[PDB]
Amino acid sequence: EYSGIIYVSRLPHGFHEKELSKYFAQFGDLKEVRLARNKKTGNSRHYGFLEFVNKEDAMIAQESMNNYLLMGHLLQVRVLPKGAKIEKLYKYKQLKDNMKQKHEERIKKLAK
Amino acid sequence: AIPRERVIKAVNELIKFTEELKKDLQLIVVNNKSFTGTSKSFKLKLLNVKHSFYKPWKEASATAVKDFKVLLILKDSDIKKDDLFDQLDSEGIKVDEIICGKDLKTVYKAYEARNAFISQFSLILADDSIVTSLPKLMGGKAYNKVETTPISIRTHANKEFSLTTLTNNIKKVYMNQLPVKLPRGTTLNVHLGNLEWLRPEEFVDNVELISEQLIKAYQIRSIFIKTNRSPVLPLYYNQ
Amino acid sequence: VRAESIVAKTLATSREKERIKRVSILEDKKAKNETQHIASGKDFILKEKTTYDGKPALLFIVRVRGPLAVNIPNKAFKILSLLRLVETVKLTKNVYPLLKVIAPYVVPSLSSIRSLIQKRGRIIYKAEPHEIVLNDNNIVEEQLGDHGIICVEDIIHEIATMGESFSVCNFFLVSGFGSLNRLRKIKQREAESNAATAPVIE
Amino acid sequence: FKFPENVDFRIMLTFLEFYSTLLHFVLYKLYTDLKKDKIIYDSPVASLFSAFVFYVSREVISEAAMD
Amino acid sequence: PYEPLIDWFTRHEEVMPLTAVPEPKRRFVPSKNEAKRVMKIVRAIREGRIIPPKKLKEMKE
Amino acid sequence: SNRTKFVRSLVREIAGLSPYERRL
Amino acid sequence: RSQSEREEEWLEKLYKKHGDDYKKMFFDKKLNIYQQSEGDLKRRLLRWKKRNG
Amino acid sequence: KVPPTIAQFQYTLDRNTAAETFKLFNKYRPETAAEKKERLTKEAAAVAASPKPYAVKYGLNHVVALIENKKAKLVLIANDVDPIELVVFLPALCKKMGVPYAIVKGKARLGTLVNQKTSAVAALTEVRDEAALAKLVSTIDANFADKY
RNA sequence: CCUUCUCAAACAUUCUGUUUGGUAGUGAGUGAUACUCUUUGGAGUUAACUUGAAAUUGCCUUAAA
Repeated sequence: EYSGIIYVSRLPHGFHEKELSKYFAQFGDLKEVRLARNKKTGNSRHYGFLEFVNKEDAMIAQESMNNYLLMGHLLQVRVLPKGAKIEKLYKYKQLKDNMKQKHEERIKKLAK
Repeated sequence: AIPRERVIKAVNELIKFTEELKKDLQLIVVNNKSFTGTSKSFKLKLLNVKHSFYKPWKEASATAVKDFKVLLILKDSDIKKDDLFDQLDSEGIKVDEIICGKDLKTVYKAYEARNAFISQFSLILADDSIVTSLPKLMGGKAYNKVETTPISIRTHANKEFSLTTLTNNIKKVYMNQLPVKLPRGTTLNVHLGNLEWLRPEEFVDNVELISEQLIKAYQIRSIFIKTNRSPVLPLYYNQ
Repeated sequence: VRAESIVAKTLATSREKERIKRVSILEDKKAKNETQHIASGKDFILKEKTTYDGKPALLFIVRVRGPLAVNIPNKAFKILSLLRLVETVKLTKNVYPLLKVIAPYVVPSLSSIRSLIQKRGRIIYKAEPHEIVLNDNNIVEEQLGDHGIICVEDIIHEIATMGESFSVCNFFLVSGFGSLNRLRKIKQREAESNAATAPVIE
Repeated sequence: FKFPENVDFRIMLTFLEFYSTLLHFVLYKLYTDLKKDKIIYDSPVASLFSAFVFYVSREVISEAAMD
Repeated sequence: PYEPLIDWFTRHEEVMPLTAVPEPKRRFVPSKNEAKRVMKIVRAIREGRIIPPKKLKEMKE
Repeated sequence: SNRTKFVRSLVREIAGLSPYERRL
Repeated sequence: RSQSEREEEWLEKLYKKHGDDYKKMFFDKKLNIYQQSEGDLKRRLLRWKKRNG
Repeated sequence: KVPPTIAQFQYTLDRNTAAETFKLFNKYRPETAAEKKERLTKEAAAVAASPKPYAVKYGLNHVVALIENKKAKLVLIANDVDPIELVVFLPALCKKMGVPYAIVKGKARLGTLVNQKTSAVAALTEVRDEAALAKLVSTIDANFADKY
C-alpha cells in the first residue's frame, strides 16, 4: 500500500499551488501542497508534490486523475511508498591600479 | 585614433593561435559597468559597418553544415500585399521566406517545430510595429543568439507600407549594419564573423569603426579582440 | 468541477493582471513626463485612431461583461464599485488612468440621451431602496429643486450641456433561451469579438 | 406621456403586428393622396395660430436644440 | 465458455502495406471533377440560366 | 495474393476455432 | 479538333515562361497546375504553334 | 459474458478525451453540399495555384482502403452499428497495422460531425496542428489500449 | 481548457531617408575559460548544442437548463 503523499508532473503553463489546492480539495482536504520552482526565477518546472489527509483519498485521487489530459498536457499522478515527506519546496583609484596590473599580467600571459 | 598596428598584430596572433567557429570565428569583447540593472529588455543596437559581412556568409554558407537563410517577419497587412525579387535580386540578396505573426502562433506554435524552424535562419528581420510582439511568439531560445534574435527594420513611410522603404532598409541591414546585443553585465561582445569575412586588410577598418562607436557611445572600460575561449588580446585601454 | 475551469481562470487573471500592471506603470511614468523609456508619451483613443484631447469630454458608458475567463482584480472591483458599474465624473486627466484599467470590461446625441434618461428613469427615494421610475416632476423639485432643477428635463439639459446637474445627478439617479435564440447569440458573438500602449477602444 | 411605464405580451405583440400592418397601408394611401434625427382655413385650429411662430422654452423654434 | 483469445497474429505489427496500384496522378493533382463542374457552371452562365452569387446579392432587393 | 492470405489469417485469428475444430 | 480558350491561355503562359524548355516547363509548380508529361506538353505546344504560330 | 471478440465495445474513450477528439475533428469538417456548391459557383463566376483540401475520412469502404496502407493515423469506430460484423474486425485490423483506434459511443454522434445522419467510422490522414494530433493520439493510446 | 503588448515624435519633398524610445522569455540538460565585484557572505555577464510544453523534493453569470 502507498501513503498519502502524491506526486504530479507535466503541469500546464499557469498551473500553481492555487489550483493544486482548490481542485484537489473537492475530492478531500489535503495536508499539504507544494510546487517545484527554480531558485533564480519564480516560474514553475511543471511538477510538484502534495499529500492528502488519508491514504485512501490519495489513491482515489490518483486513480481519478491518473492520465487526464489538460489543454495539451497529460498530467501524471503517482502514489509513493511510506515516508517520502514533501520537503524543501518553496515559493521562490585602487580599482584603476588593479586594472592596470591585470592588463600587464594579461600582456605577460598572452605570450604563453 | 587607436593604433591600427595593434589590430594588425591581433589578427596575425589569431591566425597563429587558430570546431570551425573556435578555429576562425573572430569576435571583439568589451567591458563596462553592466548597464540596465533594473531592466531586462532585449533591445539591440545596429552598429554602423561599411562592409557587407553578410555577403561572404551567403557565399560561404553553401558548404556550411547549417545553411544561411533570410527571415522577414511582417504584420498581417504587409503579407497580404515578386515583391522580394523585383527589388532585391539585382543586388544579389533576397528574402527566402516571409512569416506572419499569426503563422508563428498556429503552424509554428509547437516548441519542437519552432526550435527547428527558427534555427534555420540567421538574418531575422521584423517590422518595427510587430517587434514588441515577437518575444511572446518565439519564446526565449530565439533571443539566446545575436543571429536568431529579431532585428527591427523600418518598413513604414508616412505610417504606410512602402516597397522602396523595405528595399533600402533591408539593403542597409544586409550590407551596411552589424547587430549587437546589450546584456545586463560587464561583458559586451560583437560577433564580427569568421576569418574569411572581409580579408584582414578590411578587418582592421571594421575593428576601428566598431571601436569608435564603442568608445564614443559608451563609457567602455576595456576592449579586447578574442576567439572562442582563446586568450583576450588587449585592443584598447582607457580609464 | 473540473480543474480546467480554475486553470483557465488563473491563466487569464495572470495575463490581464500583467496587462493592467504595464498600463499603470506607463501612466505613472507619463505623469512624470519622462518620455525616455516609454513607447508613447502622448495619449490616444480609438473610435479609427484619435488623439486624446485634454478637454474633459463626456460620453456614455456601456458594459461588455468580460473577458469572462478573467476574474476581476481588486483594483477593477473597487473602480466598478465606486462607479456602481459592476452590475451587467468625466474624462479628466485624473480619471483616465482609472478608466483605462477597466477598459476591457467596458466600452451620443440629444436624441439618444433624452430617450435614455426619460426611459431608464432611476430615482433614489424612500422603503429606502426604492428606485422605481421618474414618477412625478415634483419629486425632483422636492429632492433636487434646491439646485435649480424644476423637472427631469432640467437634468437632461444640464447633462447635455456643461452644467452642474451633470455631476449632481450622480447622487439622484437575443437576451433569451431556447433553440430559436441560439443562432442570434452565435451571430452576435462575431461582433462581440488590447495592448497596454494601444489606444482606448470605444 | 414621455415617461417610463412601470400581462401576456404575446396577445399585445400580435395586436401590434396587425395594427402596424393596417397602418402601413393606411399611411401609403394617405401619402399617395437629415441631421434632425440626431436631435429629436378648414377649421379654427388651422385658421387660428397661422403665421403665429411660437417659441417654446425647456418646458417654431425649440430651446432644447441649443444643447 | 467464453475463454480468452490470444492475439497470435495482431501481436506483431504489419511492417509493410498490403495494397498495390501505386498512387494515381489525380491524388497529386487538382481534381478533374472540380474542373468539369466549374466548366459546366461556366457554360450555364454563358447560356444565361445561372446568376452569379454577386448578382444574386443585387437581385435580393 | 498476399493481401488475401493476410485477410484469411486475420479472420482465422478473429473467429477462433469452431466447436468441431476445438476437439483437436 | 482544336484547343479551348483557357487551354490556349495556359499553353501560352508556359511557352512564354519557358519557351521550348520542356524539361524546365515540367517542373513549373505554379504554372503547370496539372502535372502533364513532357510528351503531352510538347504535343499541345506544337498543336498551338501550328494553329496560331 | 460473451466471446472476447465481442464486448471489446462498451469500453470506450472517457468523456474528456472524447470531447477533445470531437473538438479536434470538428476543425476538419468536410465542405457540406451547400458550401461546396456555392464555392464552385463563385469560382465559375470568377473564371467566367490551389492548395490540397483537408477533411476527415468517414466512408467505411474508403476508410478501410486507407487502413492497411498505414496512411491513417487515428480512426474512430462507432459501437452501435447494427451489422456488428462490419466493425468486429476493424479494431484487430488497426492493431495489426499499428494504427491507433478509438471506440466512440454513438454512430449518430460520429456522423453529426461529417454532415451525415450516421457514420460508422471516421479516420484522419492529413493534418493542418500536428502536435495536437500527436498529443491526442498519445492520450487515446494511454487511456484505451494500455487500460483495456 | 481562452490565447497572446501589431509604432509616438522631429526633421524629410526621394515615387521618403536618419535619430530617440519602443523587443520584461516553457523548462530541463551539456559545455571546452574570459570580464567583473562584495572578497566568503556567491552574485552579475560572456561562444556553442539536445528537446513531446520533456520534468522526484537545490535551506462581471442568457458561454444559461
